[PDB]
Amino acid sequence: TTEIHPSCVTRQKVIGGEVYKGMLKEVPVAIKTLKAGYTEKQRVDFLGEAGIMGQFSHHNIIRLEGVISKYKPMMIITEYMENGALDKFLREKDGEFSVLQLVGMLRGIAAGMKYLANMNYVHRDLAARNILVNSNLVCKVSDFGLSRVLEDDGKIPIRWTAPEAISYRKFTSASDVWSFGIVMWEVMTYGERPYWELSNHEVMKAINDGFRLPTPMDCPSAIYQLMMQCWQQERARRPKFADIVSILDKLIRAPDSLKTLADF
Ligand SMILES: CNc1ncc2cc(-c3ccccc3Cl)c(=O)n(CCCCN)c2n1
Repeated sequence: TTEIHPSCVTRQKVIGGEVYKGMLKEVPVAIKTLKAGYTEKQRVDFLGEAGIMGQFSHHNIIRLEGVISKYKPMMIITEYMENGALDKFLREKDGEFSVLQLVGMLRGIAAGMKYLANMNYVHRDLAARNILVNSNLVCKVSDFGLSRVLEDDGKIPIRWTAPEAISYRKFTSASDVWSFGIVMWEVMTYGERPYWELSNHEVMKAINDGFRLPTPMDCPSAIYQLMMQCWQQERARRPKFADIVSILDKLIRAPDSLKTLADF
């Protein structure tokens, strides 16, 4: 990773230690800090996130500019994503995009996830809140935090998580595909919360009994079919990210295919 001198960085506004929007000398950056008195585990986890991010070079994965590790407070410096987190963005822009735009967002996310999977990285916490959006509507996977625990067992939420990951702690790229299907539903609904007010136990019971999320309004049939396949109980029946990228690319290149809507 690039070691950046603190004099080349100015923090301007808190946007999330803390996360700041700032400038790198100028280019806008996001800046995550670690506070004094951090433990050995905290340090390994913090610098670990940067270490992971530094091993990746892909359009749909947040870019690391560098780290401040020689000086305190320590910092991770990334590209700045002008539209922020995808979940909040969708909810504040409800109805404002074309179906083609929404599908193109999903293709980007899927391409990033295919790259992570092929680089032997299991995300475990894929959700729209962990995707960032730039001023070209490019969606990039973020959140490579090392220390994550499943809710009731950062907390990884049950209702984005595959059955096998919940039931026996088996997290793989196939569990990330399940999560991706939930992200598909988040995007096509402009940030609706999956399963609404069902409790975690009600969601798990529903899933195990064969229920799945219903079609979004105005959702292309092909898109609903794809998210449904991501939620197969049997991992081997789920598409790989390779398959998802291939299918989304075909739909985008023949965009009339998206005019055929699933019954709402
Ligand atoms: C608002 N635009 C914006 N742009 C870029 C980033 C980058 C980071 C980040 C991520 C990992 C390591 C280090 C960093 Cl700095 C970050 O935490 N936020 C805050 C929101 C994240 C929500 N999920 C970002 N926000």
